[PDB]
Amino acid sequence: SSLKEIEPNLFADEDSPVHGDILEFHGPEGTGKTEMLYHLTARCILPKSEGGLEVEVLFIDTDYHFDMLRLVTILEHRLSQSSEEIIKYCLGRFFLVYCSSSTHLLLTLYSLESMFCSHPSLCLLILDSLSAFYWIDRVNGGESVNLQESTLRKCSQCLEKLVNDYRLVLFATTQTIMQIDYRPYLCKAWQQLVKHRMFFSKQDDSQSSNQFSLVSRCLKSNSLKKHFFIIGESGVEFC
DNA sequence: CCCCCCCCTATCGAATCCGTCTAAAGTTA
Ligand SMILES: Nc1ncnc2c1ncn2[C@@H]1O[C@H](COP(=O)(O)OP(=O)(O)OP(=O)(O)O)[C@@H](O)[C@H]1O
Ligand SMILES: [Mg+2]
Repeated sequence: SSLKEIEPNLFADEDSPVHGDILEFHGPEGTGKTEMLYHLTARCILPKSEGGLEVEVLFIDTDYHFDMLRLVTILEHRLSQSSEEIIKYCLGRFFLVYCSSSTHLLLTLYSLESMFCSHPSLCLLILDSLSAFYWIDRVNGGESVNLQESTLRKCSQCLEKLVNDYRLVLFATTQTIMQIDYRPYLCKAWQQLVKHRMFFSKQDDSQSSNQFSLVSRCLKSNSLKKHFFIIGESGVEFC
């Protein structure tokens, strides 16, 4: 479970067997966060023979924007030899969970622990749009700051406990609402829990309609990394 | 920190010539 093999391109020099890492994605609409997650799942789900890793992955769906036809098309167009049996065998490992509210999210977080401890093979976790319910619970609590964000703080505590308990690697998805620009609006604790930021940007022109820019910083070094990549029907490819 | 629009005005400035018609009246050995 070394970070050099996971993504040597985005992660320049952070290679070590990870005891736990938190990654989050930030970007406006239609930039490619979901496509990047699809590429990561494709590279993490295939058999070891076809450049895969053969390790478990769990996907929490909150935006309700997960598309399975796109995922199966990406997996079919990624590998070399394609068949129904092998694709079924590969997709027998993907895990998907649905949520509807912050309280329901916390209940699902707590409930997952049974299967989670029953499976030591689980090593990678995916969460998307943890700020989907930001406005709802910000308005429910009124002016009382403590009244709002409280369930989100409890959820962050539970996630941190799990990830530092059973050595997970986590990728998160955020949203751009207000205003290298960045204006945080979540709880302070989860802001501290982050390790790197993946700022997502998109170029307007049709020539660069497939090329996008990524900026990453390290909390302990404040070093900037730039990356250009091209999207495709077969998945995501780099420059 | 959040999300959407407004409106007409005012006159100026002169040029360029053509084309002819109609005859009448005798005088002094
Ligand atoms: N087959 C394809 N070939 C090339 N580009 C594609 C293909 N399918 C989708 N795309 C591109 O992928 C881009 C990313 O779309 P997507 O909805 O996954 O973005 P996202 O930023 O992850 O999502 P969101 O806007 O919901 O935050 C789209 O702008 C689209 O142009
Ligand atoms: Mg998306």
